[PDB]
Amino acid sequence: AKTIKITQTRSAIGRLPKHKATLLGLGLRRIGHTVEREDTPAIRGMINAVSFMVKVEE
Amino acid sequence: RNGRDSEAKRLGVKRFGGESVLAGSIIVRQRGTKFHAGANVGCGRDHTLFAKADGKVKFEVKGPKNRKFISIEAE
Amino acid sequence: DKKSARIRRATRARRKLQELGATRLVVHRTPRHIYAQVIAPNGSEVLVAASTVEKAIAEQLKYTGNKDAAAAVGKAVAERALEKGIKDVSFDRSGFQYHGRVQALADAAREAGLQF
Amino acid sequence: MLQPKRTKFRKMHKGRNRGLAQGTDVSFGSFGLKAVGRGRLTARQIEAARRAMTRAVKRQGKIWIRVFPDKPITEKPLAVRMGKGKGNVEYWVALIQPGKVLYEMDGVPEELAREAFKLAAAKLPIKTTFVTKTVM
Amino acid sequence: IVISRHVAIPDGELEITAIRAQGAGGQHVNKTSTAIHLRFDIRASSLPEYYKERLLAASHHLISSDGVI
Amino acid sequence: MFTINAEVRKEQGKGASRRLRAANKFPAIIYGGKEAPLAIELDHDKVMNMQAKAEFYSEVLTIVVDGKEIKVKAQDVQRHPYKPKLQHIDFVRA
RNA sequence: UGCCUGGCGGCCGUAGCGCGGUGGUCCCACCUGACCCCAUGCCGAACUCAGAAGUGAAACGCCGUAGCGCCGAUGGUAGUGUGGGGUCUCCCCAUGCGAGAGUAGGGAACUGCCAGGCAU
RNA sequence: GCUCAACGGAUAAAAGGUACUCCGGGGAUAACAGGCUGAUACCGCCCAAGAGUUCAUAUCGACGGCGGUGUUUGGCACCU
RNA sequence: UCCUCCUAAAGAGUAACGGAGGAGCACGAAGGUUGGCUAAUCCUGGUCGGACAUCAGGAGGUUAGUGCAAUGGCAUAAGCC
RNA sequence: GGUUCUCCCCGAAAGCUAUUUAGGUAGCGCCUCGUGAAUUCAUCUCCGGGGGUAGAGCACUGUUUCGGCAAGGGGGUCAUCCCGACUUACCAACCCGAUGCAAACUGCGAAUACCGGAGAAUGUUAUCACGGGAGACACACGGCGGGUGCUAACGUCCGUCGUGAAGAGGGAAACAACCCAGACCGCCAGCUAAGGUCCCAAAGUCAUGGUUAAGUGGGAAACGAUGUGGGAAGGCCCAGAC
Ligand SMILES: [Mg+2]
Ligand SMILES: [Mg+2]
Ligand SMILES: [Mg+2]
Ligand SMILES: [Mg+2]
Ligand SMILES: [Mg+2]
Ligand SMILES: [Mg+2]
Ligand SMILES: [Mg+2]
Ligand SMILES: [Mg+2]
Ligand SMILES: [Mg+2]
Ligand SMILES: [Mg+2]
Ligand SMILES: [Mg+2]
Ligand SMILES: [Mg+2]
Ligand SMILES: [Mg+2]
Ligand SMILES: [Mg+2]
Ligand SMILES: [Mg+2]
Ligand SMILES: [Mg+2]
Ligand SMILES: [Mg+2]
Ligand SMILES: [Mg+2]
Ligand SMILES: [Mg+2]
Ligand SMILES: [Mg+2]
Ligand SMILES: [Mg+2]
Ligand SMILES: [Mg+2]
Ligand SMILES: [Mg+2]
Ligand SMILES: [Mg+2]
Ligand SMILES: [Mg+2]
Ligand SMILES: [Mg+2]
Ligand SMILES: [Mg+2]
Ligand SMILES: [Mg+2]
Ligand SMILES: [Mg+2]
Ligand SMILES: [Mg+2]
Ligand SMILES: [Mg+2]
Ligand SMILES: [Mg+2]
Ligand SMILES: [Mg+2]
Ligand SMILES: [Mg+2]
Ligand SMILES: [Mg+2]
Ligand code: NA
Repeated sequence: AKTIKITQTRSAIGRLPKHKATLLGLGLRRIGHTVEREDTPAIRGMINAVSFMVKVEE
Repeated sequence: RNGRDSEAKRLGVKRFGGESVLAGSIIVRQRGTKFHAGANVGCGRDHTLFAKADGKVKFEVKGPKNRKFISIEAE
Repeated sequence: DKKSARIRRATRARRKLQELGATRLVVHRTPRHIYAQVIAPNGSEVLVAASTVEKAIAEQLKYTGNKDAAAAVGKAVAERALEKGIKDVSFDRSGFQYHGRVQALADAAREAGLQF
Repeated sequence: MLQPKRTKFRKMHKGRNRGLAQGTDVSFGSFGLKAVGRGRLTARQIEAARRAMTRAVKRQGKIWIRVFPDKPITEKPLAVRMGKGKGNVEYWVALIQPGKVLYEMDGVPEELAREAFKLAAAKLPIKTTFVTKTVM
Repeated sequence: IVISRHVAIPDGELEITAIRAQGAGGQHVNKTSTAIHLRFDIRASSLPEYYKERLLAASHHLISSDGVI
Repeated sequence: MFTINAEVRKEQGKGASRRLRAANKFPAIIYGGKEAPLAIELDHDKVMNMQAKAEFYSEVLTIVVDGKEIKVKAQDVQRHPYKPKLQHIDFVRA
């Protein structure tokens, strides 16, 4: 229902393949890229998986 | 002296719990009966546990010796 | 001892029957009063149990604990099973060697309808 | 020279020395010499420390060595190429984690205790201290 | 390092240098110092008498005329 | 009778307890009986002085929490491996 | 409906072992006898048969008993995934998971079906 | 019917020398030298048993420990 | 060349001129099946007979065995008849 | 060894197995092109899974310390003859208690990873099958788990990730592999990352508290010392201490 806005703040270069796939599963492409996603527990876990390179404004 | 070995056998649990199978599809390869032959599961001379009915695998700790059994529930 | 020895003699065939999933007929001989039962594959409830300890079979026999009383018990469980629709069973020695009273019971029940 | 009388295998892996220690509280004697550092104690080191300790006091007192080497360390002979198999057992060491009480002692006043334990710790490659036996 | 069950050498009285060998060997024996040249003073070593004395009262090609081996 | 002030451990776990022990306190647990055991944070220097006496464990203690006073006996103590420090103490109620 | 007992189980030690006590109407057990059905690598010990004269002594069931066994918190510790940092063959920090041992304690099993005896 | 065991077996059937040597390559790989390392080598320091007529530390230092240098022989094979 | 363990990081796999062993078979019964059975050790006795045979009881509870290495199994025994 | 005009798109491997094979090659793994097809695939959450690693532990296999103990043993009290009492001044199995250790120990046991199922979001189908074309099988450093080595190496050999290879730009003076970061092209436009803000040299002689006397900063150990800052307690002491 309620959506949430997520941006990328670090490079996905030296990152593990899990984190590459996680950023893809968020839809982020660039640093500073921002997307808007349904605020589901799956998404919140997908965020706290890469909580080091993503900034959230719920 | 040293230096020898033997090609690995690829033992193990090929099908885990909650895992649909076909009939005869092998579940566990092993040396001993570490995992015991439950219902709808055979035990080849290799002590290889295989399916006897298209179902879903299940691991249990049946018995007074707590030895692990492997049933297959035709679910 | 005696009891657990016979019980471990039985465990093999008992578990093999529990594997095959057959409605198994069980026999518990005893120096007096041979008993019999018929238990479903799940093994937590019986369907027929006609043993000398029932006063219906008590008087009608000389001594509970001979092959003749055993034959009467076999016929009794057979009749009650064919009443309960159970055509065939699988015999369980229950550790008792299929020789004397148990064989008498088994031959009796066999000739009395049960296809074991 | 401490040594495993009839061990099972002659050579064993190098392994690591991570973690803290278990022989941590003074168990037998009135006081002891805990290890603050981390490393190995060759049998020669344990022997020299025990001698420097049992001589500082006279035959008075009693000493417990709460360490035993039980790890064969191998070295290749001098001037050899690499490979051709593992080396040859040359000494035995006990891996010491911070907290392992190396030597316990009883029967002497704490003066002699501290003095002997300092004379001993001078012969060890690993930081040590002085601990008292505690209760509850 | 040791001679008898009693007398031994503490290596603090025995200096060794690595010099070049002789004879054949190629471009190795040229550079590489692979021969050992051992010197050992007796008059001023921790050896007993009847060892210092017995050496200095001998004529062996290893013993230099100055009591050094 | 050693009186020991205290405070309820706001958040508990390894990380919080390490922050605690870095803040010159340390955790302890009051259990024994039927009430829920009390998770306690409590100052380190005071208590490390107190435990130095051979009576600290033989006698009873008065833990103070929200005005409440608990008579306890120190059942078990987790000491630091090599430092003269305490990591944890099992205060058994009564 | 209550108790006792037997068979078959579920469950696999919070269920086992021990110590003390108790049980013989039914049951069970020990028991009697054995030319025989059958039986011993010798033995009617066991297995088997024909019976109950006698005893619960052993055995087994039941009751109590913590002396072990066993179960076992809560915290703390250990370890660790991911990010960061150090004083880097070892760690620390932010976070997520989080034991093991030990401690408090729990603990003298629970249970379905059928059958029998007793009370009813 | 094969220790085709060099065991996916090149033939049924095959050992050496070359400093008289030759060709194609390689610093993929040795000898010298440089390199990284510092076991070894050398040098210094800590402890102090003892020796030093008594007195450990004028001088020496056991059993042990901590380093430095990059003189040796090594290790690796990074340059040629 | 093949087998067993470890290295090997709790799926599989995984290298070293790494760490420890083995095989190139045996068996027509050492296989099938039915019935039956249950070890090592120690203690106490007991002809030689002893520390240690065989006999009995007990404790023990599989610490035995598994035709041959190691691992994994193995009391319904895969162990013994 | 050399292999010659241009642009656009994707873009690896230095691995497994076998090889008189090791610097070659072949299948496969990895790339590409074409077709076909399914939530086919990945990530997150939940659910079902088996382990025996880290850790731990010592019932097992060993190993180790201390103590209690004691069958036995061996001396005398012995001739106190069939038989046993004491002691051993001593020697100690087994067992018990307390302490550690293990790659080839496990009555315990994670995190992760992996397998399977479902659930939405997102991803240019990210997937699998076949067909055309290959290249490649000399890998390196760094992190993490290790063997080996000397808990040596820009050493070596494995597992896994990243990077270089095949990736330029900024930082670390200079410095393939480290940190930040993925260059389509142009701009005398802006915000930031690592890293920095006195001068070389863009940006703070910035603000508040502190510390350091060493140019520590801007190399290093055991160890040694009234160096100095702090914290917590103590000992003695105006029954006037040091
Ligand atoms: Mg943490
Ligand atoms: Mg009676
Ligand atoms: Mg009898
Ligand atoms: Mg009785
Ligand atoms: Mg636990
Ligand atoms: Mg009912
Ligand atoms: Mg071959
Ligand atoms: Mg060939
Ligand atoms: Mg000539
Ligand atoms: Mg040439
Ligand atoms: Mg060239
Ligand atoms: Mg060279
Ligand atoms: Mg080179
Ligand atoms: Mg190389
Ligand atoms: Mg050069
Ligand atoms: Mg594995
Ligand atoms: Mg794995
Ligand atoms: Mg066989
Ligand atoms: Mg059988
Ligand atoms: Mg067989
Ligand atoms: Mg690989
Ligand atoms: Mg471990
Ligand atoms: Mg190749
Ligand atoms: Mg290669
Ligand atoms: Mg490494
Ligand atoms: Mg290239
Ligand atoms: Mg770059
Ligand atoms: Mg650059
Ligand atoms: Mg640059
Ligand atoms: Mg630099
Ligand atoms: Mg980056
Ligand atoms: Mg651009
Ligand atoms: Mg700006
Ligand atoms: Mg400027
Ligand atoms: Mg400086
Ligand atoms: Na204590």
